Amino acid sequence: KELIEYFKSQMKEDPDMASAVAAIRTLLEFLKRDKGETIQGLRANLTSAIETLCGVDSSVAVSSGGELFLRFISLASLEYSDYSKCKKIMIERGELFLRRISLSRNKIADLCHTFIKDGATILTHAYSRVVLRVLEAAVAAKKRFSVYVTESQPDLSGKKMAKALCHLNVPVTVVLDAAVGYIMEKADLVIVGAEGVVENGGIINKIGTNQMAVCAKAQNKPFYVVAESFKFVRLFPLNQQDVPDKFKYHPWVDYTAPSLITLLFTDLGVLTPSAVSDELIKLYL
Amino acid sequence: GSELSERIESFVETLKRGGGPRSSEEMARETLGLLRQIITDHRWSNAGELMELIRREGRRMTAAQPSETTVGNMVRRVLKIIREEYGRLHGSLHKLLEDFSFHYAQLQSNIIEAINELLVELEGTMENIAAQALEHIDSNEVIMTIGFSRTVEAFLKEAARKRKFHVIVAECAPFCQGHEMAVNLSKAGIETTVMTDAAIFAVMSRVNKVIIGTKTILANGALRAVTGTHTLALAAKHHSTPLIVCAPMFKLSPQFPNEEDSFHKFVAPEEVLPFTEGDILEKVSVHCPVFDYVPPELITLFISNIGGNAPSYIYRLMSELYHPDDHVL
Amino acid sequence: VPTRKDYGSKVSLFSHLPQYSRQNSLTQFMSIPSSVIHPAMVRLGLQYSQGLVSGSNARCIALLRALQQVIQDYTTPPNEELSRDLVNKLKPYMSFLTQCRPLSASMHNAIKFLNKEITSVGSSKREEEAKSELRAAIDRYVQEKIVLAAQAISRFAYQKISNGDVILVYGCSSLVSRILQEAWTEGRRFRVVVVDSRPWLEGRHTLRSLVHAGVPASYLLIPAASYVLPEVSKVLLGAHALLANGSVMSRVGTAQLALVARAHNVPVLVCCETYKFCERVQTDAFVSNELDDPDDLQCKRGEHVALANWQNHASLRLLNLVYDVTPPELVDLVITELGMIPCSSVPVVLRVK
Repeated sequence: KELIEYFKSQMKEDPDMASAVAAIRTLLEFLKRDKGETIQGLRANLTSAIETLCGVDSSVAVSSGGELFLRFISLASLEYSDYSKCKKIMIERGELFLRRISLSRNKIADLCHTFIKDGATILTHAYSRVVLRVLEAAVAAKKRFSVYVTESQPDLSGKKMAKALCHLNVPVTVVLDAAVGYIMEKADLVIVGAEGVVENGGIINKIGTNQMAVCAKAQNKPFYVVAESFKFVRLFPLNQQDVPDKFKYHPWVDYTAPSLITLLFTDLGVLTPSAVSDELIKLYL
Repeated sequence: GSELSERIESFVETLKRGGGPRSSEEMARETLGLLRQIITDHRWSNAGELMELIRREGRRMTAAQPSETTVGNMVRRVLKIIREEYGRLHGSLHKLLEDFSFHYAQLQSNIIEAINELLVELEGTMENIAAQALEHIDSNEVIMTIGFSRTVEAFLKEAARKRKFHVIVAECAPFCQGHEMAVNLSKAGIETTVMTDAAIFAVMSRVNKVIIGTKTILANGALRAVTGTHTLALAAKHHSTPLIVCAPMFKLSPQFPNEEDSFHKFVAPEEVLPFTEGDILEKVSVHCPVFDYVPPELITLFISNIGGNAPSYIYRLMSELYHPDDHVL
Repeated sequence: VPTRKDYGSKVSLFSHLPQYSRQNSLTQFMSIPSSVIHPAMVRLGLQYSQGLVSGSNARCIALLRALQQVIQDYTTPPNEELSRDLVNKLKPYMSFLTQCRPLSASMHNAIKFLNKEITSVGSSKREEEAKSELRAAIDRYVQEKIVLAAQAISRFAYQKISNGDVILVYGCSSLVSRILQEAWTEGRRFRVVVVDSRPWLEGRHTLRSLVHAGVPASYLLIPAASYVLPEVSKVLLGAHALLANGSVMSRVGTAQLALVARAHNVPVLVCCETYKFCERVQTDAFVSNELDDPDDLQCKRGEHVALANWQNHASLRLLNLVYDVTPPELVDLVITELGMIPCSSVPVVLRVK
């Protein structure tokens, strides 16, 4: 088809860009193709596309972006119940939404880079563009710090993060996945990216994040999390088993409770683990 | 007129040199009166010029004393009032899925009316907070406090007329201000006791409740209290005892623990180590922090003029009080 | 109507709460055709005192039906508006009901809503129309906040219950029983563990209801909860009220159960309606609680009662607590008709209503 190809094309011009933003761009672009003038036909065709896209890419971010797009179309449906000017106004609002989501990363970096002090040691788990941007803005602010990255045994992405950080002239250091407890005392704060924010405040991240959060809680170490707004998902896992199996697939993801998180840096502002629930309730997604 | 300028300069100088109004209520009242005066006798037509003028003056007042956040709170409150009144006369995730150059006529009068309403509410906050004393205090109860706070003093002495309890007061080492509070409480027959900070944990096994006052409330529900409150909260959390904070709405600042080192106010070491020690003062490094940081996780409840609430809802009060664009000021 | 006299010696820590006896009722000093108090309110107070209606929603439903009857039977006097007359006339009835038995949070919220609605009636509208509108508002409120809210909470909790689960319930709550019965009828295959406590022994109600429904159930007392939790997979609890600080006010044996559950690493869930969300705050059960009849502590063990005559000993006290409060740090999820929300989102829902 065209959905698969367009998704892969948007993923390929810029590797940097996340999967959910690319999926939202593909959905809005396919919205221009729509010929049916009935609302359930538009709804079902687009929902089919979002499920197929989610099948292609097993990630929580893609599903979150799809859920947000359907909720935004439902609001634009409660506009007038028209689907005559509704498609037009919806396209404009969607373009505005895309431009706004583009600046999310810069807003998160400019808001989170202030919590890093000169001479402090940072502890990161895996590669993430958001934490990389935060660190680049901190070093851009005439700051000096040391970073410890976990190798991320499932896929050697921690080494990629360390390479991209050492390229910015920062004394990075790679540690073993089993050494997260040995270097926890030599870290002043922990900053990691989140793949998806659950209803209560927890985060769905790489398999090696919950144990690090546990060690941080055991040593009173600030555990900060950086994530965008399009990663908010209406899930409520009670333990490591309540997480959907489609997101885990040696699992590739785990859930972290909000009691182990100190603060959250999102494009909407710096928030606590409980404010995200209020935001999700306000959206009624 | 230059009288406004003379008043602004005097206010900035008195805040930067030493402390001004002793009570926080008087500080907020003085700030609100100065803001109302700046609004009344000044050349402003549009909302943007007035807001920028207030922003520059408030920035100056805050730079004069950064630990005095009650003034930044009043400036931000006045800014929010101006924005709301301008939107009333001119016309998140759910939201996401502005010029101030129009010049009206009755904007100044209603701004002043709103400021007077805020003043009357500021005046009534003390009784509104003190009225909730019997809901948390019981007979033959033991209460522990630290320092000297008018809000906590009223909260405690308002329930002594109908309940009988034992109050423990821990003095502050740099400025022993708890003695005055203990004396004022004993003057009303509450069976008060005075002690040092070193015996906080040693005596915190027979305590049943803790009620304290703060200087400002941060955004994530943490406090900037006098030195010694962090240890009190730690002891409370170790013994799983509720820690109540009686603070009005004007003690709420829209900032998270972003900053570093300039959080606490450092005064001369004369209070900690006297000047008559000898030559060891050239080698010994003495530090005297007045305030400290108390995380939100160690707090249990916040008794305000609009009723008690949990720290996990203070963010909403922030969204309700201040505008996100006026956080930096 | 005279004061409801107390019974027995109260405890030193609960010396500010009333302590009554079920044998001595307050309807003894009243006229047989009740003149000052409405007959419906008299019967309701008698049922509350005798323990015939024991439950948060059963009490609220009975109170609302009695109020409907009173409004149907009440005619407004002349030279006065009805909007204030009905509130002033209902005040002593509420006083009498409180004298019979302390009111619950559900009853308080219902009375507040009814007073607001009565005050909202205009002075120009007629009497029959206003009475009909009040009766209809009462019925729609019951339908929306009790029956439809219970269906929405059961529909939301059905996804949390899975096959092979071991759910642990406590006390008697109609919402939990309905949730379990609907999950069992929808095809889920699990087993419930019923925990009970003295002296009410109301868990047997849910036990028999589940046996009648066909769900495999177990029964045991609360001191042995630490023995059955290792095999328990979920803990479903009912709540009578949710304070503004997120703390859960429910039956006395809930906070201890939640504490033991967290120690055994078992996720705890709470089911409550939005009309039971109280705006007040409390940190522990000492400053505000309810002391039931102390003679319920007496037990026939062996051939003699050790507490047969407890009042002879002036040093012996009998404490019979009813409600208790749980901190938000021991509650994992809260189920409501709005959706599954954490416990630290209780004020946000209070915001929207």
